[PDB]
Amino acid sequence: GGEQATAGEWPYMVALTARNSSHVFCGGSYLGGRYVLTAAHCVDKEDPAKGDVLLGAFDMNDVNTAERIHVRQIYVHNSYITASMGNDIAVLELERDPLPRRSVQISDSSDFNELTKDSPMTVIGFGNRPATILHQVQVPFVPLPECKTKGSDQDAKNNYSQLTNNAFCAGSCSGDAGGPIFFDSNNGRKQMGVVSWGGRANSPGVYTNLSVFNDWLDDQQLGLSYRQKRDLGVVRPGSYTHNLTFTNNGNADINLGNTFVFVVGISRTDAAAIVNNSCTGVLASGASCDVEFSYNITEHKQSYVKLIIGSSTYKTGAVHAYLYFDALDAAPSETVSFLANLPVHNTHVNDHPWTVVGNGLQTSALPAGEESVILLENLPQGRLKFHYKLSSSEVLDQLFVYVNDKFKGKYFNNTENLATLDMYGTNNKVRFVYRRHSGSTDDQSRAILSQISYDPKFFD
Repeated sequence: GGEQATAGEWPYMVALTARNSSHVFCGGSYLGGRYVLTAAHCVDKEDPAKGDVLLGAFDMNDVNTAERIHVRQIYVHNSYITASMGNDIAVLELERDPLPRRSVQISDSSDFNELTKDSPMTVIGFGNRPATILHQVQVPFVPLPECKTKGSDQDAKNNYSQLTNNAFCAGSCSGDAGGPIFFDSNNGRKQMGVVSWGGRANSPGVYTNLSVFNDWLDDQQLGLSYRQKRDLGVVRPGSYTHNLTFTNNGNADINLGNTFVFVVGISRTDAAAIVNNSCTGVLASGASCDVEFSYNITEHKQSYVKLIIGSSTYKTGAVHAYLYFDALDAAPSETVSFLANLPVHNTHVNDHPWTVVGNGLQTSALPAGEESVILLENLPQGRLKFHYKLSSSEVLDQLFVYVNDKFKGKYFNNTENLATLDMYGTNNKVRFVYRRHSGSTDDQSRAILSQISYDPKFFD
């Protein structure tokens, strides 16, 4: 019961696209001014200039009728880790003012409480994550305690059972990820949620609970403009500086108090400090300031330099900023030679490196509680094939494989077999992480990869 929508019914629909391209990757909504609301999982750590917005998206074969605007910055909730854990919310600051256009009204707690079991709600979208023309479909509200019991296998049941009140559920296509869900509150139409995760039976949609983010949402729209998340990718351990510019694109003063900067982790040798800060006090409409910091990365890990600046003007009390990094050393020549039959851009390793032993790449001797890491950075789409062999008396000594930061395989101690990973996607990263567990008592715990190949086709 998905009906095509009529132009004009939802002028605040937004579609997200790669810059100047006409292919929708996520949905969204217009909050007014220069701001669009979407899901964090749609945009987290992306370069904003890579993206466009189509306001009033309707027909994707006539995108002239929508207004294309470049994105200037992305703001993601400071608690967001993944869609299942919640806080799946983000705001995009557009480069310029849109043509006058109606904006969505955001739900507040009192509106949310009107919701009861089977209250109909409306979802709109093109069905991304399909339809060239916008559809709308009605769905029933499902209370969190019931939603939490959904699923028939570990993966879903675990995802559903871990839900919190930063999210809510409605009974199940049509919406895009990041897209809006509405309820007619008698106080009028309100956007209640954002499509976050989840024709399967008993698998309701999960949506970000916007009634619990009104303060964060208002803060983001005050107009402070800066690059909140920058991913540096792979970095060598060493000493660096970085500069961040803040601009007030709002109409009112924004007060900025004290400042913290630090590398996230437990290392005592990692460090960060302010080297220059012109943003203290009161930043004024149209004005800019800068924060420069030094940072020292010594532990090989995937972390981020965090900056926090307090603000009395902000209801949530502070401004967050991030510089993500994956600290690893370059694979030496022997290893690059070993992998030369792959079309890989770059190979990297941690401090307990995989190195060539005989016909195989093998984990370095590693202490309990540590891991041996190798990263294959920038492979084209296709399949990676390999043989693996793990040997440890400890059952929690295991090999974990990620493709583009998504977990894709686990391999158990004392087992050997051929495996294949599909790398969909234009540009791919494959990370091998052998974890010797905290309690592992086998000092010989190891893994070996051999027969490693790239196949550009996906069968046979």
